[PDB]
Amino acid sequence: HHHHVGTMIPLIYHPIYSQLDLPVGHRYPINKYRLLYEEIVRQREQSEAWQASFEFHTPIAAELSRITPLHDPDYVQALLEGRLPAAKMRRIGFPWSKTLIERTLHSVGGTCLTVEQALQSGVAIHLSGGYHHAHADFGSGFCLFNDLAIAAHFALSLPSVDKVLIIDSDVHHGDGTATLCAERDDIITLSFHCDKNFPARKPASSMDVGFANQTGDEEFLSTFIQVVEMAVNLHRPDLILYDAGVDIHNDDELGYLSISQAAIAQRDRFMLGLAKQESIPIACVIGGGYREDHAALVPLHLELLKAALLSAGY
Ligand SMILES: CCCCCCCCCC(=O)O
Ligand SMILES: [K+]
Ligand SMILES: [K+]
Ligand SMILES: [K+]
Ligand SMILES: [K+]
Ligand SMILES: [K+]
Ligand code: NA
Ligand SMILES: [Zn+2]
Repeated sequence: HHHHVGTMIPLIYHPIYSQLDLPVGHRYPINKYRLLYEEIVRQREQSEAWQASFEFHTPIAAELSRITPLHDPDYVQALLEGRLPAAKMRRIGFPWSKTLIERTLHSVGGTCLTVEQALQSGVAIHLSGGYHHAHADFGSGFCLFNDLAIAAHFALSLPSVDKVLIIDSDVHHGDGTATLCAERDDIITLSFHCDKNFPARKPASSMDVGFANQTGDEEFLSTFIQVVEMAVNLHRPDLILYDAGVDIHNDDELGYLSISQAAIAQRDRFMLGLAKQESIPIACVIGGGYREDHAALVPLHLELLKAALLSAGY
């Protein structure tokens, strides 16, 4: 820790993240997690800087006591037992399986580990997470349990953390996070999103910033930068949870924004740079992204790690 000149960047990953078997043609790009992992492994083999600056951590599955402070026990139990009503499971958008549940529990564990590591090192990245469409008593939009809200509540149980700011830059409104955190004064929610993307009903975050279809780089970046700087100053958080979803990209198959890969890079560089400048721990999740070829998401997500490498210089 003090042995390192510069900052070591924990990366939290579990092989179960892409182990879920989905039908060909399923909307969800399940293999992106493994593909991103494998790219990072190649980067580490080919670069001393990548090798020296990143280290992998494996999470343990979250215990139920981590999840029921946020989620209704009856909802949780229905999912654990494989008896959630069919229409509600279809709204989540996956077939039920034991592996789905196992994966979700590990990933929730993973976002929590990312918080622990960010507190220790300043910055940590979860190679999954961002399940912002899960509410207390129901799931939706590929989200069963809301890792961001769970991790924020968990963080507040730690001595150093009295205020958490969740900054959600995935193209979709963070509706589940908004409803979960509405009554918690110590968790502030900020969402940037495309108005015409899911969900149609957008319960209020602490602050919501909506964009028109085909919004471009300059508008998006200027707004994101200035709003985030203000939110950090206003709330003085002890921890930032940052959802770096790449479904804002121009070529995303669901999102309606026109953001370039270079602007994704600048977003990430600004966000990580500001956290380091202000000495605020930042726990990142990679969030969404929709491409039929799951590998096409890899370079977009990799920009988050390229940002972290650059900020990780002494
Ligand atoms: C089986 C893994 C599913 C991961 C879900 C990631 C976030 C979905 C919602 C979004 O794109 O806004
Ligand atoms: K798979
Ligand atoms: K605390
Ligand atoms: K969002
Ligand atoms: K709140
Ligand atoms: K798009
Ligand atoms: Na709220
Ligand atoms: Zn999204």
